[PDB]
This record gives sequence, C-alpha cells and structure tokens, in this order.
Amino acid sequence: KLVRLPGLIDVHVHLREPGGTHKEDFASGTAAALAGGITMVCAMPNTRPPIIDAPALALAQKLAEAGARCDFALFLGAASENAGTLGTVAGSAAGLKLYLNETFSELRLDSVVQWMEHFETWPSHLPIVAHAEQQTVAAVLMVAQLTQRSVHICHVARKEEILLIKAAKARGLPVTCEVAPHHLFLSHDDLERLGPGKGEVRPELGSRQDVEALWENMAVIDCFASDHAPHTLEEKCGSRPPPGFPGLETMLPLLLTAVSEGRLSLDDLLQRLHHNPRRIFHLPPQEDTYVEVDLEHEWTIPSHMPFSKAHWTPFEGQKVKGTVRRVVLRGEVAYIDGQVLVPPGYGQDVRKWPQGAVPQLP
Amino acid sequence: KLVRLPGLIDVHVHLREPGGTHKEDFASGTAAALAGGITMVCAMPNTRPPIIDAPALALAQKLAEAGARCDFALFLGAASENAGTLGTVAGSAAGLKLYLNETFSELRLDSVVQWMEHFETWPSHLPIVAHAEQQTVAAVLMVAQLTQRSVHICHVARKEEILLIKAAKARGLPVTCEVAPHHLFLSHDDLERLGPGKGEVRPELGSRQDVEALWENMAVIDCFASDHAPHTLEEKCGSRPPPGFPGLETMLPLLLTAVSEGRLSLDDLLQRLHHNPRRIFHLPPQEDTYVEVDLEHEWTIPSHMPFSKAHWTPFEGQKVKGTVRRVVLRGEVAYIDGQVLVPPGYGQDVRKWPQGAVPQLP
Ligand code: NA
Ligand code: NA
Ligand SMILES: [Zn+2]
Ligand SMILES: [Zn+2]
Ligand SMILES: [Zn+2]
Ligand SMILES: [Zn+2]
Ligand SMILES: [Zn+2]
Ligand SMILES: [Zn+2]
Ligand SMILES: [Zn+2]
Ligand SMILES: [Zn+2]
Repeated sequence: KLVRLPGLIDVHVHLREPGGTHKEDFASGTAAALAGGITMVCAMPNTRPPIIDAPALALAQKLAEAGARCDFALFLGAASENAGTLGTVAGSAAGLKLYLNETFSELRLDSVVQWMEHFETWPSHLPIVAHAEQQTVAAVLMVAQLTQRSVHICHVARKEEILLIKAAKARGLPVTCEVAPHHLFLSHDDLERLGPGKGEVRPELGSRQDVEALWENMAVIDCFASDHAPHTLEEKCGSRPPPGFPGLETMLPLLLTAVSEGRLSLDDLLQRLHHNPRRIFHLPPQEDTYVEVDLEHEWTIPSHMPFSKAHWTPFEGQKVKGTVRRVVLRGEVAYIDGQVLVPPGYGQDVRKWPQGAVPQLP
Repeated sequence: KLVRLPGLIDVHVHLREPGGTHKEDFASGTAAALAGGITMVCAMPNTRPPIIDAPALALAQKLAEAGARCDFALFLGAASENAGTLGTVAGSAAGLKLYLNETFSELRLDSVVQWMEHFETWPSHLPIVAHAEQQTVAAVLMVAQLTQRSVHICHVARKEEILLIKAAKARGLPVTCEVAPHHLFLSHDDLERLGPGKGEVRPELGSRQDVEALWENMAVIDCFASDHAPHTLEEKCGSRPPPGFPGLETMLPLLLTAVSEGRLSLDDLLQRLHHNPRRIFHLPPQEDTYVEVDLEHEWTIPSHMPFSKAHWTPFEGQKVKGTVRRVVLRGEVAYIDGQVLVPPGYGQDVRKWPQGAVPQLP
C-alpha cells in the first residue's frame, strides 16, 4: 500500500558545483534529491566562483542544465559589492541569499547598512532569504521592516529564534521560516557520538530544549529544508572541519517516521515540503510529477547514503519508518528502489518556464 | 569673559561603588563630574553587588546619598532572573539598562526572548537604555517595535550604527542615542600610542571613517554621555585589561575645543548635554545651578586628571581650549579652579524630588 505524494521541494541545498565537485556535483546532489523524494531544489550561491554576479550565474545555469537530474532554481548571493547591480538577472534566480553570520570573504557583509542596501535595491517582489542566527534574526527583521518588505529565515535552530519569529507573526509582520531535519532529530546529546568534526554545523546542534521548542512551535514553521551541505568524511574529520551535514537522502524518511509516530500529520509535512515552498518562492508546479512512499518499511540509517558524495551521515544508526519507492518527474520514471533512471541534464531551470516567473507589477 | 552654561547632565557613568571603590567611588567620581562641569549623573548598575534587585538598589541609594557631591539617578540593570520583579522600584531608578553584548554573569542575557520579557514587563513610561553594538542595535530596535515602545542606544561608536539609527528616525521610530567623547576624538590612529591595554574599550575605538561619520551625522546624536568607566592604570596594563576609559573630567573641555573650532555650536552642545538628557530621561531641573567656563584658555591634557581614581587618561597630550572655572549647585559653590567645595553627601537622588518622578497615566 503506497502513498502518493506530490513532487517535494527543498528550498535550501548546497550542490557544490562549480568548484567543490569532490563534495557533490549537480548530478550527484540531484540523484540524492530524487532518492529522498525531492523533485525540485533551490541551490545556494556559496560555490567557487560564488554566484554573486551575472557571469557566475550564467556559468552555474549551464552547469546545472547539463548536470541536474531534477528541476532547480539557483539563488544569487549578496556581496559587499553587488547591491544595485543584479536587477537584470534578479528574476532569473530563486531569490537573493544573505549570509549574515560567518561566510567566505565574498559573501561576507560587514555592516547592517549593506543589508539595508540589498533590501532597498533587490526587486521588492522577489524572495530574500537569510542565514541569520540568534539576535541576527531580530536584526534582519528590523531591516525588512525599515524597507517595508518580507524576509524568509533559513534553518531556524533554537527556541530563542522560533519564539522571536512567533512574536513577529503575531504582530502581522511578513516573515516566513524553514527548519532543517538535524535541528528536529539531533541535539547536543548526539555530539559525543558524532565527535567534534562531524558535529560541526551552522547553525549548531541545539539543546534538547531547543529541539522540543521547534516541535512545540510547528505551527510557526513554514517549510522544511535540508541545508544539504556535503563535505567528505576526510574534510569533516581533518584539521579544520567545515560546517555542514548532507541531508537530501535522509530528510523525508526522518519526517515520515515522525508522521508515523503522530508527531505531525501528513498534511503538516506536505504544507512544509510542497505547498509553502511553492507559495513563498513562487515556484511553479511540475506536471505529471509525484513520489510513491512505503510508510511501513522499517530500516536503520547506514554509515553513508547511496548517492551524496559526502559519503557519511550524522543520522547513522537512527531507526526510521518510511521509504521512497518511486519518483516520477514530468512523466518519466526518475527513481525506483535505489536506482536513478533519469540522466544528468534531465532537470530544468524552473525560472525559465513561463509559469515559473515571479509575478510583478509593470 | 566667562560663559554661563546650565547644569550639565551625564546620563552614562560608572562610579564603581559598591564593590570597586579602588577604581572610583561616589565621592571621587562626582568630584570628577563637577570638575567637568557636570552637575547631575546617571550611574550604571554593573557594580558589586550589581543593581539588579530592590535590596541592591536600596544599598546603592544610601551609598550615593552619603558619598555623592553632585545630584544623581541610579539605573537598574536587567538580568536573566529579574524581568517582572522590578515594578515596585522601577520609578525610583534612572531607567533600566540592558547589557546586550559582553557583560558579567549577572547582567548577561542569553536570548532575545529575555530582552522581549524586559520590554514587556518594565513600565512602558520609564526609560530603557541599551549597550547594543553593530547588529545588536537593529536587533534591540526590533524588540522595541514588537513591544511598541521607545529605546535609547548607548555610546554609538560606528558609521554603521549612526546610519542605522538615522534610517530608523527617518521612519518615525522612537529611538534616541548618545555618543561618548572617545568615539569623537580618538580612533584607530591612537592605538599605537595607547597600547593594547589602555586602548581596551567597549565599544572599541573606531576608524577615521567611523569618527567622521559621527561628526557628519551630528543631527542624529541626541546626547553626549561620557561612559566614564574608570579602572586603575595597573588594571588597564595588566594581564587581562578591563575595557573602559575615565571621561568625566575631559568630556566638556574636548567638546568646548570643538565648539571653538566651529565643529558644532554652543547650542548643539547644550542640547546634547542638558536639554535632551532632561527630556529623554525626564530628569528635573536643578534650581540655582550653573557652570562658568573660560573659552579662551589653552591647555594640554596631562597624564591623569586631578579627581578620578583611575589616575590615567587616554586623551593625554591632546591640546584643548576651554576650561571649567566655577560650578554652583543648588545655590552653593561646588567647584572653583580645581577645588571641590561641596562635601560627600551634598548630592541628592533626583528621582526622590517631586519634580523628578516620571509622569504616568493612573
Ligand atoms: Na537540462
Ligand atoms: Na545626600
Ligand atoms: Zn545557512
Ligand atoms: Zn534557507
Ligand atoms: Zn546553507
Ligand atoms: Zn496538497
Ligand atoms: Zn556600555
Ligand atoms: Zn548610555
Ligand atoms: Zn557603560
Ligand atoms: Zn537652554
């Protein structure tokens, strides 16, 4: 007895191409997406070169069109130099990404004034998402209000953050957010097992009280999104571990387990992995696209999932119930029981579809 | 030819009593105030014990009444435990101080939710001031808007901060701010002379561009306030230098020098050291109180000013023009040409005066 789900959308993935293709590329990362029941991904701009200008976006578009196996949109990244220069290409992107905490030299912003400049110059009808932790959530919300527009908060990871967003929504402010599976299914209690290298992630793993607060405030969470952030095991366990977890292949099984346990409903899941991603990012439908899952199959997550080049997972050893059996993408069988059946290049840039443009006033 | 000024008000001083009296006490710190032409001070709550509860405020009130030589009001400090407990004593304080960056364990807040709780529980008609640097300015402004009240930003030190506040004022938001003299008259260029211990201050010294931005945006600065933060030279130059500069004795001479050079007007100075402090904090007039200054006297700041127990100054070697000749406080000569003539205990808590209560609806 399989359950048919719509094509699920992950609005936060790092596919590492260009420039980091030993960690992941479009072909491997979108294989991982399909195996996770995800038929559309929005890829972040912190590649090498970073997607911070029209030439880099043009390159990334061709790499994605040639390598992706599922459909996609590409984010642009905000830099210290590019505010006011992205207007001609802005509508071709998923949205604009602001990295407001750590970051590489090219996506680093050193002043809130630079944030304001981006909010003032990026077209007001197009999405803006932010990596904004702790007080940075409040700070970017202030910039959004000063510029009288919306903002979407990436990977909310803490009680403090979800409660701040809840208070802002109670005041009618235009803010949405997403939560990643590691902030719902891992905590400080897992750091001994993971160790300090594997355990490195931003936002960091929270306390049990953080995790419980996210679940209790499910109504405040608009989307789930993986923050799939692959790095090899050698990198994670070496002298300067980079932050991030792979997550495309584990997200849906973890969440289906929670549905099976009554922690959220199937509808709650589908709002957060399909309907709300569509409406916040104005992402188009995918014709003849669906995912068949077996909700009864119990399995234990292994030391690596089959497709991501990360070749490791922080969820190793967790018992899950639910698995992706088949994915159909735009009328073609894309995945069956561990086999990807669409080639690199099958996927398309949804922003080029007539229905994938973000509506705007003339 | 002396110029008569009104009694000037410094809304940000650290007088170190109780608990740090080798650095300063009420008697020495208020001698320094009078010698700087300051007749009223608002004392911060990061003492030992910190002024975070009614018993500590009661102690501090008696120490100040016995030791102060000029008039004063005492801030309460926000803690992780005291939101909703200060209502009976709130109106007796200068206001509530939030330390939103560094801090000692007792004034440290670990979550923006704790800031919200303070803004929700502190009486809405009473002042709130914050140590809030860089993005923390935007974050606390967001909390103020969510709770629909005002906030005052302490020691604005950077271009980024003054421009953010300027943008908030252009949107009609109820925010005021102050600037300390070291952020107008010192910069990174002075760090070689000061060295890394003496140079430690929070907010840190800014670049030349930061200093220039504060001067260019004088219209955005509501108050000047010293952040007089005395520590001994041994402490400043030892193994863990604490942040802060003494400043009561140098503030007015530095600013009078700037007036003499046409960098701001006498009126600009008096708005920022008298009228705006009064109106933001609802501080009462001082009857028969005035300061006589000699605007022609040129002198060089020495290695220590006469009164602060800090016994050092970062402004050593600067040439100034303008000096305090005489101060009259409530009809008594309080200071003449280097001699303080009112004893410890002459000063009074202005919040106990009938005219010093903050007006409120029944
Ligand atoms: Na393609
Ligand atoms: Na007294
Ligand atoms: Zn992020
Ligand atoms: Zn995101
Ligand atoms: Zn990310
Ligand atoms: Zn549906
Ligand atoms: Zn401060
Ligand atoms: Zn202050
Ligand atoms: Zn201070
Ligand atoms: Zn006047």
